[PDB]
Amino acid sequence: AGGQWRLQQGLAANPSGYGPLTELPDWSFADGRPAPPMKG
Amino acid sequence: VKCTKARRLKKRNLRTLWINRITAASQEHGLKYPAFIVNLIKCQVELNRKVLVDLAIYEPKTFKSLAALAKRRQQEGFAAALGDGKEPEGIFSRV
Amino acid sequence: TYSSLPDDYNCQVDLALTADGRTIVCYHPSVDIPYEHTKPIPQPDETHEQILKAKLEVRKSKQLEQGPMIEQLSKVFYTTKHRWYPHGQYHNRRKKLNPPRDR
Amino acid sequence: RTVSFQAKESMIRRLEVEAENHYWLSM
Amino acid sequence: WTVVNPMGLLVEELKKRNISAPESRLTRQSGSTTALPLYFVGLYCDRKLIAEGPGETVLVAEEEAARVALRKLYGFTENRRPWDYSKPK
Amino acid sequence: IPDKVFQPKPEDHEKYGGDPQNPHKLHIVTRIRSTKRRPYWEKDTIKMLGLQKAHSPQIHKNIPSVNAKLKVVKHLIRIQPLKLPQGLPTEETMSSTCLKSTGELVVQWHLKPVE
Amino acid sequence: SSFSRAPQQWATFARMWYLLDGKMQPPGKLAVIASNKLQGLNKPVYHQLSDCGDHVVIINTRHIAFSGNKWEQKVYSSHTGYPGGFRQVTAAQLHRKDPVAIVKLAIYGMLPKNLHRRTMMQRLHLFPDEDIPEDILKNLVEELPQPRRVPKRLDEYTQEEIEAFPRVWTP
Amino acid sequence: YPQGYVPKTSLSSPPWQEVVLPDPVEETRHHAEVVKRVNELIATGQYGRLFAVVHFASHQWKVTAEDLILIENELDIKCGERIRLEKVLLVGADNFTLLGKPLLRKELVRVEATVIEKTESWPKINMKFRKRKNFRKKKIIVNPQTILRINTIEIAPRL
Amino acid sequence: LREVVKTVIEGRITETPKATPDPPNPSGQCPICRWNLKHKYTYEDVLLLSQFIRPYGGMLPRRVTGLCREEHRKIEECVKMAHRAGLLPNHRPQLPEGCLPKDKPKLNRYLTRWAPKSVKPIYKKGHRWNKVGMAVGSPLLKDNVCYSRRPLKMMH
Amino acid sequence: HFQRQKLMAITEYIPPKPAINPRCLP
Ligand code: FES
Repeated sequence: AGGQWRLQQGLAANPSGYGPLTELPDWSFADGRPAPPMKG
Repeated sequence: VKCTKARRLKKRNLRTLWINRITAASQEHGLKYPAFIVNLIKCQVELNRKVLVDLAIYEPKTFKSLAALAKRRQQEGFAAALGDGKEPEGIFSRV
Repeated sequence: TYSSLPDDYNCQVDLALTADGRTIVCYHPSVDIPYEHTKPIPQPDETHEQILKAKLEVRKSKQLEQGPMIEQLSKVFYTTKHRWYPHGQYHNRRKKLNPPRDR
Repeated sequence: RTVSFQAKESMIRRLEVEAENHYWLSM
Repeated sequence: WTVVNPMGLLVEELKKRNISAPESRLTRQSGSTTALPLYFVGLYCDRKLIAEGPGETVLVAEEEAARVALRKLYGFTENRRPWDYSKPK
Repeated sequence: IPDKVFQPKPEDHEKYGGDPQNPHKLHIVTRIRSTKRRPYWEKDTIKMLGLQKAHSPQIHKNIPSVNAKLKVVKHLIRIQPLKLPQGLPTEETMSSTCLKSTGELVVQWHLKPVE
Repeated sequence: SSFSRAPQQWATFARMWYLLDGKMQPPGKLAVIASNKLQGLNKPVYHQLSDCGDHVVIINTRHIAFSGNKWEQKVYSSHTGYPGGFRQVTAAQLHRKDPVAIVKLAIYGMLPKNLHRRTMMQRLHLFPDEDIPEDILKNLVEELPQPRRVPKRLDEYTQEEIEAFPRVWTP
Repeated sequence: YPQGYVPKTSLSSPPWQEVVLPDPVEETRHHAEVVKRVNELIATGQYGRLFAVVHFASHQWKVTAEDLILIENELDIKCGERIRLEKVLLVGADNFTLLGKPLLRKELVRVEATVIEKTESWPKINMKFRKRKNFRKKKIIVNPQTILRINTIEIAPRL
Repeated sequence: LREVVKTVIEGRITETPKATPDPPNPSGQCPICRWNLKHKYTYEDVLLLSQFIRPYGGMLPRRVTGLCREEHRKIEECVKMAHRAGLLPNHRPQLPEGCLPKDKPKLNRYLTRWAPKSVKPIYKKGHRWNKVGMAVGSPLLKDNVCYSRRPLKMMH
Repeated sequence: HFQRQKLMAITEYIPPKPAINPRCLP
């Protein structure tokens, strides 16, 4: 649901498309060391 | 085989249960299920249905605040429809 | 009156966008029931177990028969008589001895 | 079998999308 | 911790703090005459609700309400900050 | 079908926002339906075009041969004109490219919300 | 929050008693609402196996109103199970024989076709008139607004309303 | 009655009732006033237990102190090592909550958890339907698993 | 308006109350047109209907009212529905000399297109593909404004 | 087929609505 509205705003209809939620890393080390890039 | 078949339908059944509980909770606050989801999407809120059920059960005060946000966006959405688009975007409708 | 939902039942809802606008903040202090809108404790000066025993009174033929006993039990709990009937040994043994309990 | 309202709208959308395909294939 | 007579203990703490003993009131009730009754009893101090507890009977509800106040008195609220095992010091 | 269908009108240009001059170069085509229960010629064209997977982005030229092939499979595809607001990507920025649903291929991804 | 486990479970799983007025109210709309309340669908945590149904009390069923000519056109069919045991009765005749029968039948049909329906019917209380036992009132927790807003009659209209209403034409 | 006057009636007006939103200028003042109080609340640390919603993998996990989360895949991280989750959309306090749009700023919220165990999934039975199924057409699924323990949730008054 | 007084009998024509001044839409041929009420009245609007109805519930002649035929049919249907719904207690039929009504319980009904007397029961309801439909409402009021997403279900 | 029936409905012409009916015309 909401795909039409997301397209109206210029966002991907499916939240799983191009977006910070999917593209950005999902975690990092507690020490602060950056996590390795996701294989996907 | 029955267990293997049950794997696919089990996930679908769980999603149906989550939606039903949300609808019951939303109607208690006077908000229909489609309106709540659409308003949350318009608010750039990406909570999943399972978590939505969880917040209502254990965070009723937060859920009421969430209901107000959906209701407030709905009020702005109604105003935008009545405005016909000439009016600027609402304070809570800014993206 | 900025809040779009009544604040009188559950808690006061204060909705406020952050100055940067990246966050939505909800303040939800709880609201207590007004004193004038509550009832006092019963002024007149009995345990529920006694009431339950009284409800299932033994009046006729000393202890009543199983059927009437089930009917009396069914009436109290607004259930059907079928629920109260026992079950055979086969299923009774099948019942799990140590069911898991979490929270 | 009377046609449901939903079905009619879906067919119209497909025709409209195909019309856009025609235009972008016209240049 | 085993706490008997919570109502008396709650009053004992309140008098130490120079606070009036709460006046019990029935905030909410459901199925009073049924075999499954629910009673909500709130302890009102100076006409102000301090703690409310649920119970099947008024005595149980009052006892439960007192238990809630004792936790609040000692700062043992369910939403209280969790203890810290993080500290390396 | 008469050729007039593929002859655009000034109103059509405004509706689709396509300039009759400087026509778009590249087509964006995605398969949205199944080829099952379809005649062999339709199946062959889809395989030749490479649209085996549904909702799969494909870059193709707006040339008569491609245009003729696309017309055969028109009903099973969605055609969008590619747009390059920032121009063609460079070799260094080839790893920073990103195609939006609007049809714009940005050559630099700054990980900042458009808002 | 901060409540003991067992009291919290008791309160959450407790059953509520509701009162409904059927005077000049369509049973079908009431039945839909009644099914929601009876089955326990009015709770946010409703579950199929939690037995969370609630008690529903309906009064003034004698004065229900049926839209259109459903009074004379709606026929209820039942079979005794013996040869020639087919019985067809109009809605008006059924109401005359029993005012509460129509409401019960509609609710029963609307309810799910499962074993739990019979238990739900036990929790349902239907009163032909306003009379209710006092203990039920004590059990009653809340009353529900009538589903249908009742139109006013000419006599019911206020004198001030008549003055406000203009005369469209002059006889 | 003036020209083109329609008195309100059942069909003259819609069932819904029009409303008027508050003026923005005063409403913006209300926004700041709430924020100022909230910033003091965060600064004063007037909160106890907190709950945070974190999106990991393809799932959203509501988190609280002492919570245990199982991830059905390997993570490549040694057990007993604390790790920070970077995607948090919501955090809750005793009387206030913060909602991301769709995510909060990294400065505001920092969440750390530790890996407890690396494990696999108990066997799962897969059997496709076919005529003459036979008993030997069986496959087992033992996909990997990992265990995480929530350690700390940190917030600051950085509004 | 002529009234007869009573052998010698004499009849006097009396002045009639006038419509409210300044109709919302002057130049309208019919009063409904004059008042912009074409698609905004229903049988529940007894106040408007009562103006065109005799004291005992009889329909007034169209010529006297002056409204167009389309509204006449709509108003007549609306009035009939109100009578069948018992919404006109002061316009009930006249008792000739001393007659009294059925003196039996009266069933509450509304939205009744036809008289309950002349509608026979539907014994065979029908299956999914043979289900019988029961008309609700009046076709004459199709043009009335609807505030629902889809047109109302005339046939139940 | 169901789809064929949809086409028949589409062929139905959409007429505009006149402002005022002839009887209620000025
Ligand atoms: S509204 Fe003008 S003639 Fe009927």
